[PDB]
Amino acid sequence: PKSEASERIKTGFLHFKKEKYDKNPALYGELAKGQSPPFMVFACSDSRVCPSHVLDFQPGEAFVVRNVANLVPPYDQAKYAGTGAAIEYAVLHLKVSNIVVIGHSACGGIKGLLSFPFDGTYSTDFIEEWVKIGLPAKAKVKAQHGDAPFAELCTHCEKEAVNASLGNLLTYPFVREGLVNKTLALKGGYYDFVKGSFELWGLEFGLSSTFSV
Amino acid sequence: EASERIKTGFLHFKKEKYDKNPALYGELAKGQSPPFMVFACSDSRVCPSHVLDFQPGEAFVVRNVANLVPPYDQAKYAGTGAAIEYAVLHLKVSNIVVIGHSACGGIKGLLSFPFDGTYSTDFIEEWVKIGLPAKAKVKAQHGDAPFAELCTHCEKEAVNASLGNLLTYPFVREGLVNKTLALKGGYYDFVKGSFELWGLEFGLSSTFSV
Amino acid sequence: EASERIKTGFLHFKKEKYDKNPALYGELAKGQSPPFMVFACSDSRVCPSHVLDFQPGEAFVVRNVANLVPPYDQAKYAGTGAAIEYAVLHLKVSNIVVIGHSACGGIKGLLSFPFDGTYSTDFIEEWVKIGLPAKAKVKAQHGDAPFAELCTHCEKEAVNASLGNLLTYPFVREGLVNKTLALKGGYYDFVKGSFELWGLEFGLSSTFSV
Amino acid sequence: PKSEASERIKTGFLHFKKEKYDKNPALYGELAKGQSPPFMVFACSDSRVCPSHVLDFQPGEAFVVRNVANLVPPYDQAKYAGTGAAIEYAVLHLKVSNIVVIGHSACGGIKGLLSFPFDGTYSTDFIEEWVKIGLPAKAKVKAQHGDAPFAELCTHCEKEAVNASLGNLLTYPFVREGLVNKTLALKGGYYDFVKGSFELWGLEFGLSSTFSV
Amino acid sequence: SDGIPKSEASERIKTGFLHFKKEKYDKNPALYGELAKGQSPPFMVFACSDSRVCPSHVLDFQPGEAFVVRNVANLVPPYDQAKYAGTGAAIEYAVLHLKVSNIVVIGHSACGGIKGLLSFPFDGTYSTDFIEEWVKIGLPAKAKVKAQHGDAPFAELCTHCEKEAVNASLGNLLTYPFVREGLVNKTLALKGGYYDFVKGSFELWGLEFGLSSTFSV
Amino acid sequence: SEASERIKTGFLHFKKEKYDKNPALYGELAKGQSPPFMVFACSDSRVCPSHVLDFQPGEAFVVRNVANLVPPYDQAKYAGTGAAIEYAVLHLKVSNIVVIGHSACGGIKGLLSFPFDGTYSTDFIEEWVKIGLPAKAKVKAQHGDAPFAELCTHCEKEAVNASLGNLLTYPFVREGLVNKTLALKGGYYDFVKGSFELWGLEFGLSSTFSV
Amino acid sequence: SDGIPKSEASERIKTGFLHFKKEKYDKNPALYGELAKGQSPPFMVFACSDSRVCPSHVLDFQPGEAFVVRNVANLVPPYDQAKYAGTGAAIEYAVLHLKVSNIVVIGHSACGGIKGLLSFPFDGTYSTDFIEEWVKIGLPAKAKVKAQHGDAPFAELCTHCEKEAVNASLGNLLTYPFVREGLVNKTLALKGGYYDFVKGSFELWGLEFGLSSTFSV
Amino acid sequence: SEASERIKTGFLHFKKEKYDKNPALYGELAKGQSPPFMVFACSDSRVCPSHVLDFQPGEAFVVRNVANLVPPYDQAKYAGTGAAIEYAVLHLKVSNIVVIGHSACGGIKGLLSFPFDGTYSTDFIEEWVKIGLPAKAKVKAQHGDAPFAELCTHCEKEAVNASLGNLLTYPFVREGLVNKTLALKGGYYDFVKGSFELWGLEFGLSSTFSV
Ligand SMILES: [Cl-]
Ligand SMILES: [Cl-]
Ligand SMILES: [Cl-]
Ligand SMILES: [Cl-]
Ligand SMILES: [Cl-]
Ligand SMILES: [Cl-]
Ligand SMILES: [Cl-]
Ligand SMILES: [Cl-]
Ligand SMILES: [Cu+2]
Ligand SMILES: [Cu+2]
Ligand SMILES: [Cu+2]
Ligand SMILES: [Cu+2]
Ligand SMILES: [Zn+2]
Ligand SMILES: [Zn+2]
Ligand SMILES: [Zn+2]
Ligand SMILES: [Zn+2]
Ligand SMILES: [Zn+2]
Ligand SMILES: [Zn+2]
Ligand SMILES: [Zn+2]
Ligand SMILES: [Zn+2]
Repeated sequence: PKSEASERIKTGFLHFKKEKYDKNPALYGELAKGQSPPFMVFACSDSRVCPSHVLDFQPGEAFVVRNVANLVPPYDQAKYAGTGAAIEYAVLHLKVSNIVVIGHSACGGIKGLLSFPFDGTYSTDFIEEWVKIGLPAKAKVKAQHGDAPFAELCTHCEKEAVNASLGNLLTYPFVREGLVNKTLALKGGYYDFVKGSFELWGLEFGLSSTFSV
Repeated sequence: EASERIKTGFLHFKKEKYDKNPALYGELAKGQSPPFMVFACSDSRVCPSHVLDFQPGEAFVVRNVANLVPPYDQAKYAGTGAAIEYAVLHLKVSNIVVIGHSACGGIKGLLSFPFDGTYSTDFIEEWVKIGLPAKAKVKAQHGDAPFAELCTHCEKEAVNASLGNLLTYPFVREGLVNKTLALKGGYYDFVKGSFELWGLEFGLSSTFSV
Repeated sequence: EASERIKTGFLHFKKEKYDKNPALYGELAKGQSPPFMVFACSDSRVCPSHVLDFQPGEAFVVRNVANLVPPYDQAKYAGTGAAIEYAVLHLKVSNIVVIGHSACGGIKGLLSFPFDGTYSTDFIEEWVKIGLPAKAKVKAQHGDAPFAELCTHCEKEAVNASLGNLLTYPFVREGLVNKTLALKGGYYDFVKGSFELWGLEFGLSSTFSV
Repeated sequence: PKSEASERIKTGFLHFKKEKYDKNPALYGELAKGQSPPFMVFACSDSRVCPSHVLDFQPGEAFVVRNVANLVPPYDQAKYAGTGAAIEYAVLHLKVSNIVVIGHSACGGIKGLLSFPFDGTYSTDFIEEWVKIGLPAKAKVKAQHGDAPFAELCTHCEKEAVNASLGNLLTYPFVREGLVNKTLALKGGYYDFVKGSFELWGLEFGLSSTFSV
Repeated sequence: SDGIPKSEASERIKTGFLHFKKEKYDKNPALYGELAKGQSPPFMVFACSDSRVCPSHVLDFQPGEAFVVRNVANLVPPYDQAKYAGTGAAIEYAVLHLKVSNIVVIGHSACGGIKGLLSFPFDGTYSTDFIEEWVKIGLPAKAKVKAQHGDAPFAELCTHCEKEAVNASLGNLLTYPFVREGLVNKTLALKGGYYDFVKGSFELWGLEFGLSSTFSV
Repeated sequence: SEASERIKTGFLHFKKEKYDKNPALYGELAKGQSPPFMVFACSDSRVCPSHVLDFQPGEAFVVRNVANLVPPYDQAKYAGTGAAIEYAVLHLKVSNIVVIGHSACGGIKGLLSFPFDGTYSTDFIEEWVKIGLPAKAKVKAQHGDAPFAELCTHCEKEAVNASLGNLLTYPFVREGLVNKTLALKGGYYDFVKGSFELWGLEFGLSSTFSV
Repeated sequence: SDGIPKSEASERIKTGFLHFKKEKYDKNPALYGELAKGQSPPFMVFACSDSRVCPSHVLDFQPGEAFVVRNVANLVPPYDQAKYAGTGAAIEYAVLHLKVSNIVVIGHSACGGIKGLLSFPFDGTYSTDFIEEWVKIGLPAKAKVKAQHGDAPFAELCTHCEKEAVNASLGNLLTYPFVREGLVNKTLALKGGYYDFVKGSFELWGLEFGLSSTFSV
Repeated sequence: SEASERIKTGFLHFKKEKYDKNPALYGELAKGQSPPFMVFACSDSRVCPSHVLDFQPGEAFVVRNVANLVPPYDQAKYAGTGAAIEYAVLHLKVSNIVVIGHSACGGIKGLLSFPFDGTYSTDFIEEWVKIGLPAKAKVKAQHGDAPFAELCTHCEKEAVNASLGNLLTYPFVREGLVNKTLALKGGYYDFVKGSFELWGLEFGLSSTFSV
């Protein structure tokens, strides 16, 4: 009498071990020495949006962070050491050259962001505390498309929130410095597993000659 | 350039998976009910979906530096607490597995940093300080053990600390007591290509009321 | 005045106890080996030695506001951690009982204070914030319950939170796993003159290593 | 098959309930309404020194704090909220009129204070961290009685440390204010359960006319 | 002056004001009647205190057009309420109260401040009360120039540093949250300029900033 | 870009109308500057000192900031201002420092309306204009009951007197005054009425006795 | 002066110094030769700036005896590195560097500062630039006196407050850790004094501080 | 108590030798004070101004502090100093403010030896004497190579000039100087050589033109 879950784990790793790990001694021979991913990714915890899947990332390719609604809070050593550490490690230690915040269709996190009043009353332990990061995004979307159906509405808010997060990335000095030296780039993505579509946008950043006389 | 890597890669998944399983994703798109919640490190070399061959819809994944789970704190650790509260009380997962791994950069730091009042990072030390109880233990039970050994002990014991922290969340304890939730610790050694798993038992029983 | 209260009182104990048990204290004076470690509130109305009729040498007692046990933190909670580490690893106690009690001033505060960023005390709120997970739970499961009820739920659930915090100490977990240590929560209701006790089960078991 | 410990607890409370609680309905009838102890006591956790015993304190008499080596750390909201809260509650909420720090013979805490090097190397998780509060006391005693036998030595250090703690009480504004308004008094005690003796000293504090011309 | 002394400076000031009054103020009653009520400059300019580079003249700015900050080496330090409040107050007032739409930082040829930045060792010893303390804001630009053009002749170093310093200031404008919100909201644009009065030229550049989709496959 | 264009246009106009038509002048200015004036003036877009006093290139070393304020000597907090005074006074060796205030100054308006009671509602503005608190205190003590508009005019002028006082906290400023190589003046430009007032400051030190 | 003007103030200063030089300095070569090398005053004194209460005269203090602080109402504010650094620097220098053994705070009769403390409302409105701000240090003493002697006549209020203020300052000396360590180590003693120049009297009191056994039964 | 005794003795001596022997004088002083001087002097036990300048009761309103420093006007940080100047100048209406520095001043020695490089090793001393940084900067620039003892003398005198400059940041001080109802002077007492130097400060404002 075994644990279904435990077994499910065992059989999964076994599959990985023989089909992947073993059939690629070259790869894991190096990966065992260190990592050097060019990407750092923020994706939702949501079971349906594994980043390694949707974008077919191979091992050693992307340093990943997954949290409720793929939110990137602003720089704060007392309230957001978790996020700050991942960003600081990825950008300054692994030297990623890209940061991508990926939002997705039907996000329960975003949906709660829209549904919660944020009028000083909380019905959750941490959820509201955490989704508040996207309030700006919610204000914008709600003010702009105030009469848009919730279904549509959420879609707008899922996308805006990525920009908000992107906006928050700029509160980190080492992120800004990365953009200045052009050793870093920031991008936003949107996965709609319903229509099975993907949208990718980015941040234009750099100086440009205007004229000389 | 990298924007292409991103298109091609998504195109691959589009045809090779999203399509080749219309009845699959056609269902996923309708909602989610994963039985697992996984805590794994952000290291690009240990994507849980790769290491445990998870399929979309199976696990709600939280990935952070050194796969740490801080104790209950609404002021300092909302990120974590939010995921736990969501997976447990909303998605209704049945398991929470904290997976540590060999050659963890996060744990390596925890080991080198002195935590004597001086900090040389903006966030890194603040974060991995969560694992200090594990560092304290290992250094007291395996102080004269080779560094490589120390790291493994700390990585595994760090998982244990995180399992203990999971027990500071009322709704995690409640789910354990109702046997609707199970806690597990894992350890992936991508060097020797091995994997360990262990279970945690937590229960409460009334003794008497005079 | 009060200096007298102190002399007379000590004189009483001198003859009425210290002497009337020469073979008793003659032994105590040689060392201590208490089987219990008790966490009870500083309230003058609940001295554990009175409520559970403990005799000198039976229990290593830690008394603080609202009998709270914060999680492992060498920077903010050395007082607690030191007592636990001493009782567990040095005196070798077998049990750790956290005793909450009715009409707890400490818990009452925890309930009234908003913990919304504003503080009106120097230490009081900082301290009882430890019990927030308990406040969160009770307010979500018994929000429309009469205040008196709420307090009792919070007092008992605060004990549970503290039991969970005890599990963030590696050496407490280790002792539990070796079955050399047991965790218990108690609740003294000096109003109706009743007492509850409950036990906590914690264990770890290996599952597999491929 | 019952738990010895559990049973020991049950029988203890039962004894209390019938012999004490019941045979004093007057007392607990009031005590159930609130408390108002005139004392606040700092005693060692040590099983052999229950304050309620040694000084025969009755319920409602003393607000107690027990910790390793009955140490009173100085005012610090980040490192010592535990101590600060007890002192703040006792002094400002219960209005105690006395604070007594009681040291005792053969204190493992003090003994460790003396035995530990405190040279930047720690062999404990919290013990050394916590007993350091008494370093001043240790310096004094050690410098003064450097050649005193450890047995004797410890005794000196157990007593000095109380003064150190007493010294730390003065770092709390509300304690100082209490002494200024004379609504509070500070005392030190030493219990020697070996010879079964008790020493009580206090803090002289107040203004006194010197002369008028 | 028949024995009575005269202050050249006071007289110069009086002559100048009367000239402005006659040739400009009095000849533009519409303009000045409107400016008397408020200002809505579309530009905020940072230029050097140097007496040869008055933005008014060089870019022909008219009264009401440019909210101007002038200091040694036209430097923009990073956000610091304790050390750089004058700079921060100017940007905060311009961006949030006057709602300017452009912030232009202009460096120039033969800048004495940039020359000091390059001439000073910044080796732990100072020989000025404030000059070194201030131009240290440009150390990062000095480093870049020293690395990229380490063998170049001093004068060439200066020109390079004068321009790179402008870039370092633009970088520092990004440490101001209200500036970032402006770029994000597309209500603000940042620009760098360079005035060579030796040759008689002006170079202008800008900061590209903004989201732009790459694909929706 | 409408803005880059405005900038493009402006320079070309300067180039042919001023620059190319004064080769002798720009030829000497290319070699260095020796302006007789250092001028502090508000950043306000309506009070450019070049225009108001018709200063020509090479005549005035200019500092412009919010409310034309001069903080007292402080290498830790007011390096920007100190660095300009030091450069002007010791290196370019200006002979005059003129602090010019003006009608309807927003900085002074803020100074007069902010409470300065512990709470701040700005990130830097209040912090900066606090420099003017002594002028606010004087005005309120002597004209406290006056309508706000008058209080603004009084405060704008006293704030210049406060800055002149702060210049005297720079040792090299005191020394130039003592040596008669430097002069200090305050100015007030009213762009509503279209007027200008100038006043001078006298400062000296004299040995009395040594016994 | 035959037409040449003379400064009374400068002359008063010169006359006074020459007098001190002749009658004191020159007549105490031993004393002054020793003071020229260092000072070791056993007292630190706080007295009012009031021109009528110079501690030198009133307590006949000789040069080298008392490190003195004089300010409005002889007030000792509590420890504050940001608001009260002058007071803190004097106590720190006296206690830790000069190692004085006594700190004496002396109040006095008809103190203008204490009169203002009592006359001012402290109702949210100020009418002074600094006077109210400073004497607010004595608000606690004003409260005590107003409570204990609320019906007394104004003058009586002042005398009470002048003395109580001294006590509030003694209380504030206790907010200084180095002062507390001194009392504890018995290397420092605190005293309050009161000088009535109307009647011609002096009252002195001290702070009792120290551990003292009660029993060893 | 040896100390209370010393204090007891001293007063009685004052009582019969000065107080009782000058009934006319103390009788008027009991009615109020109108000292023509306000004096800032060091707290140092060797430089009591009453002794050094032989000031009699009723002649000088005195402020004594570490290094006889006068910070600039700041109601938030330097209320103690500001309150004394305001009382002396506006209420007692003193006619002179004299700032007196002295040989071998410990405060100046600290000023010259502390680094003021971000780290402090005192709780208040460095904080307070930083007021003198401009004098330290001047001295180092003009006498930087001098032996420490000379640097101390130079800095002690320039520190008085710095305080005189800070007095000019009090509006009511500028106004008394302008109105000729107040005079400012610096002094230096050398108790090693036994000498005294006095110097005066001249300050004024004059209307130049209004057009
Ligand atoms: Cl976070
Ligand atoms: Cl977190
Ligand atoms: Cl604690
Ligand atoms: Cl504590
Ligand atoms: Cl600045
Ligand atoms: Cl500045
Ligand atoms: Cl002060
Ligand atoms: Cl002050
Ligand atoms: Cu993944
Ligand atoms: Cu007890
Ligand atoms: Cu201009
Ligand atoms: Cu004196
Ligand atoms: Zn989602
Ligand atoms: Zn890792
Ligand atoms: Zn309680
Ligand atoms: Zn003990
Ligand atoms: Zn320049
Ligand atoms: Zn203005
Ligand atoms: Zn007085
Ligand atoms: Zn001195």
